[PDB]
Amino acid sequence: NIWVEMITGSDLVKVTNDGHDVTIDQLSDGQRVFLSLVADLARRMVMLNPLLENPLEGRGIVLIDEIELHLHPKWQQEVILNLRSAFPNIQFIITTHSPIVLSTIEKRCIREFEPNDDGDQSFLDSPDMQTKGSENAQILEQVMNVHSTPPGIAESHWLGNFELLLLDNSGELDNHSQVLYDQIKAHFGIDSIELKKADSLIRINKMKNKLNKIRAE
Amino acid sequence: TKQYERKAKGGNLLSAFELYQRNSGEWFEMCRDYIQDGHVDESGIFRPDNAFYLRRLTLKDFRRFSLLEIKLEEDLTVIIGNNGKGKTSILYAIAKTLSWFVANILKEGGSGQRLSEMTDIKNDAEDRYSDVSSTFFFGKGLKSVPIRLSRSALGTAERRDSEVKPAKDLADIWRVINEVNTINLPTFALYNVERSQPFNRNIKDNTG
Amino acid sequence: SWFVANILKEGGSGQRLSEMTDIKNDAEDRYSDVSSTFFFGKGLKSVPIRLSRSALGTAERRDSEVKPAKDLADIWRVINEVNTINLPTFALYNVERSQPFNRNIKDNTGRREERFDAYSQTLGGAGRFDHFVEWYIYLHKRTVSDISSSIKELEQQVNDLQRTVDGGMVSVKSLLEQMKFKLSEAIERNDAAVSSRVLTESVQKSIVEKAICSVVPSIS
Amino acid sequence: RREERFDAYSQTLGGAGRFDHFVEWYIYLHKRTVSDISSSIKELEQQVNDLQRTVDGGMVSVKSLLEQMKFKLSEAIERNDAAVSSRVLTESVQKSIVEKAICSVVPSISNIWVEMITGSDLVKVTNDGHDVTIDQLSDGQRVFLSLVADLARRMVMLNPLLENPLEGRGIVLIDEIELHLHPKWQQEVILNLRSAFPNIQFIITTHSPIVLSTIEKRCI
Amino acid sequence: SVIRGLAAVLRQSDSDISAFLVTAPRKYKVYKIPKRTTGFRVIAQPAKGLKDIQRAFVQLYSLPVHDASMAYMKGKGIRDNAAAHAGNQYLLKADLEDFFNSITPAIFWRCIEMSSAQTPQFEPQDKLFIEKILFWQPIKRRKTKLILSVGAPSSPVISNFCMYEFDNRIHAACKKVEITYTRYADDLTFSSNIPDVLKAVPSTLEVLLKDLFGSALRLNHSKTVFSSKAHNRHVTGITINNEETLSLGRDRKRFIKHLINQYKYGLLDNEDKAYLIGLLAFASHIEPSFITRMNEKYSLELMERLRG
RNA sequence: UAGUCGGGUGAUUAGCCAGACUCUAACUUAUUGAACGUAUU
Ligand SMILES: Nc1ncnc2c1ncn2[C@@H]1O[C@H](COP(=O)(O)OP(=O)(O)O)[C@@H](O)[C@H]1O
Ligand SMILES: [Mg+2]
Repeated sequence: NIWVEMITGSDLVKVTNDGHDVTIDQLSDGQRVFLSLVADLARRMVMLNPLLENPLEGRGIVLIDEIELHLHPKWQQEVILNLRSAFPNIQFIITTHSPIVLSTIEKRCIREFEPNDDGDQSFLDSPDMQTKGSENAQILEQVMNVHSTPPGIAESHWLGNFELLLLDNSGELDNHSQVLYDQIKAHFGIDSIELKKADSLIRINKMKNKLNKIRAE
Repeated sequence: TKQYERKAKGGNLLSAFELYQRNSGEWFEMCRDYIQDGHVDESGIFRPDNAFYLRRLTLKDFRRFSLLEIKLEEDLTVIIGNNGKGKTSILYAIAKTLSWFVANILKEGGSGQRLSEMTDIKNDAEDRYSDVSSTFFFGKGLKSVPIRLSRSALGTAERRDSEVKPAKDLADIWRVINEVNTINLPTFALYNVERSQPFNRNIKDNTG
Repeated sequence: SWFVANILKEGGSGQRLSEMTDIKNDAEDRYSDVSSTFFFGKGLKSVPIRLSRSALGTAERRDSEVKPAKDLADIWRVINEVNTINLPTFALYNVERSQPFNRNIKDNTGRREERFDAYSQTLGGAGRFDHFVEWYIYLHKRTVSDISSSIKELEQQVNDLQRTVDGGMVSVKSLLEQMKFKLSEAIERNDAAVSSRVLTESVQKSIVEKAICSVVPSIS
Repeated sequence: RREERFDAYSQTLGGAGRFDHFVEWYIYLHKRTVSDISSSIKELEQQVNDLQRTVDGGMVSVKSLLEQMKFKLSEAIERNDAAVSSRVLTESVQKSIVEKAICSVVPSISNIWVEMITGSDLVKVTNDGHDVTIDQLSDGQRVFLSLVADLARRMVMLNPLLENPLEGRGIVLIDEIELHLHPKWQQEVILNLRSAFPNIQFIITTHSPIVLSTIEKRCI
Repeated sequence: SVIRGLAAVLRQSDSDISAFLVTAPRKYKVYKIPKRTTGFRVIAQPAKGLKDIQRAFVQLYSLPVHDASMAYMKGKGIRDNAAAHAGNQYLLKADLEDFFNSITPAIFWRCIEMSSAQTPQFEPQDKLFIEKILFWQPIKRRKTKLILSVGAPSSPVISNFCMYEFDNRIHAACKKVEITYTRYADDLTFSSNIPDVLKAVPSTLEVLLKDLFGSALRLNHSKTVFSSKAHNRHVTGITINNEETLSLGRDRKRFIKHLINQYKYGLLDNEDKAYLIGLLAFASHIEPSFITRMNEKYSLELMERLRG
């Protein structure tokens, strides 16, 4: 909710934010900046489209740089849908760094720089992968060329190394593989995704080896 | 003229408007209907018969770009890349172009914005000038509205001219038709990273 | 303002009418005009100027018509550049002229001595009484000082420095060049002052003092 | 005022830094590196000696100039002594430290330097292999450069006795560390900051899971 | 020598030709022609005396012209130009900026010097007269700016000649990669059945233009357009349909039918009637099958009455 | 799906009907001059 109070003796705009009545000055920077964008745009559309039953269905072109600016991931998952629903005839031209935002948008809408461009590329193109409805981890790797784990942390490589060790020792848990397993367990914990993946690798490799022995006999 | 009459009766907006200006009823109504006609779709949303959008953008020796072409979607286009790939540059280029429509809707022969002679020409460009070329669409009666903003580097003797007359011509139609009988007008807005400002309730604008 | 701007600078712009405050609120035509006609002898009986402004979004612009004012101001400017002539004074004194006096008077940068400082803030409404005080003190200091004594002193210093460089002290050549530049500047200013055909500071002082004493009854 | 040690505390808790103060200070450092103060003292000492010889030779007109030059020499020695007395890192070393810090922490920047272009000092950077002005940097690059540059300047000024002044003590607060950063940069930013400023207590806020992937849960 | 040749052709004295040529670059009438939408084009036509000289010059001196040049060529036109591309599925169009006004005496003489095919040899004394014959001085006060004007009768020939070497090189390059190339004045058209070969052509053009003309002649990047059978294809006002045939286009055909229907009911005014007749002549040239269909639709008698 | 091509109908630049096409991807242009088509002779 949003309303004007005059009763203190000065004109104050108030809002109900997360169930609490607050002044605009009490809003977080993220909320205020986003409110400002929508308020301004709505004002202009109302003023310029007096003959439409819904003035927000007017024509125009709106440019927004870094749409995810100050937005929590939760909000990033709704922002484009809400904007397009409120302003259905505007052409939006947007920039983003957010895989979460990209997960809500069709690949045809996306224009993507080649990674090693150096400013001689002639035409921009859409990504190969469909982004709308895709997992964020996939968008990061396939579209944004960013690894799922931070490369400058040693622990980020342990599960990969563990897998390689298993494959090098014909699928058996050797002294070296056991040490690394224990390190993974100690660092990430007993119910970590990483450990479960390691456990899975052990189980599948044991079963593959059993098959191989049966075939040899 | 008979030529303009034929084109106008074929549905060309510019011809209809030219005939209106020379004979200053029928032609006025044509122009106003072109702008105002539309329908409500199955979802209950009003849709103009003649949509307005940016179709294509070309950048030549502009900032990082030696020569770049972008085809835009009618509804939503999202530009992605690492920092320093020129995403902001693209939006700046468009906003400057749109400034020419806004200036001419406000005032006959109004001046839009310009490319910077200090910053906007590519640093290692052999020709020392930059071009921002845009093509806009306004229904099947005005399929192409081409605009070019140009600028030569500081201290170059040869100066490169912008071509903005098509923007002015379209904006004139909106302005003049509106003056006679109210119409709905297009919204143009840019929200860059400067939108993150501290709020002050007290500082009030006395400029209009 | 349009005459002043163009006397000062070729292509100078005067002041424009405001779209917000200057246009009548219920004007059917949605524009405002201020039309003035000036006279300059029998050779130029009519100098028309129009300042105009239209409301936002009107179908037609209303532009100002200022060329005659600019043409006349150009005559004054160009002829003056070749050979010094007398120039017209333009001034506005509003109720703003009633304001307290800051005693704490500013150091002579040297802007107040320039002839066309006479056009500075001339149509602002308050005058610049502070500029008068600075200028008047300046005039006094120059009157008490000897004329070209600094030049004579500088001439003597450049001659002494030239003798030192001729005596084999090459280290002071940089200082000599600086002092020669200062001397040349002083002579040029003196020559420009001489070239500008301007009244002596003593005479200027006298004229102003007499004016003040004549017009202001309590001041003798 | 930018050379004064306690300028490091100017507007430290205002929220923006003072990147403009950095630029001024950095240009200043460059000018002093290209022109050492002792040669100026030696040159000034030589000029004072030459002027003293002229005064001893009977040219009393240059006595005023000698007194001025002696004053300038004394001031230069005092500044040199104060600089000496402050036991401070040389201007060359200070410049080098800051340059290294910036290039190490800011991934797109490989080099930073001051050019004299036309008649004005300009800071230039090699950004993504291309030489550009600061004003040509992207907002993300500039914002991050600003943070690191400002912090490094302050640390150099406040820690003159350390071999590496960036190993000084302090508390730094950063709101929304991921502001304007691409995911690729978010994976490096905390590691780079902690490596460059090892003894600073960082208290930071973030909305980025990519940033959190580089941090231990105890810090969250 | 040029003077003597012209004098002979025009049956005038050497002296009167020479005297006329002294101020020939200024002997142009300037006027405006309305564009089909909003605005005007500015045209500069030489005075009658100068036109005669220009025509005589072109008669006396044959300059080489490439076969890919379709404009201003005897026995060729827009039909031939369009037909060259009708069999190919992919199309590229490029346009040169300020084409005629970009051609200066310097460019002309450079082309003469460079030319491979047998160019006329001019005496140095004649060079000044030739410049005065062929080039217009737009600015009275600036004697140094001479340019070709579209409105002059010599400008077509000179422009085609100046593009001769350009056409040679690009034609040869295109032929190696199975691209069809034609030029109609400032309009360049490229077509192919091979996907993705056309993408390289614009870059090739820029390099070649720079090589031959430096910065004098440039591509209009806003007028570079790719098309295919997925989209509308036209070449110099002629539509190429998906059956690989030349067409007037559906909209023009429907307009003509409208006019014929109006004529059938005696509703066309004389001006519109004359217009209709002219358009049918053009239609007969581009799409004779359309005329056959109209004859079938409207009665041969009606159509003959109209065309008689 | 959309856009495009266009054989037919239709007091006809509309609308409707039929069939087809799809390199990331047409935006229909300019005269009195030049060339081409038609008319005139
Ligand atoms: N005139 C110029 N010449 C060359 N490179 C430039 C010029 N202006 C800006 N750049 C470069 O362009 C980039 C600017 O990025 P920007 O447009 O802000 O894109 P983004 O917002 O994606 O980072 C930087 O890499 C900068 O070095
Ligand atoms: Mg004709």
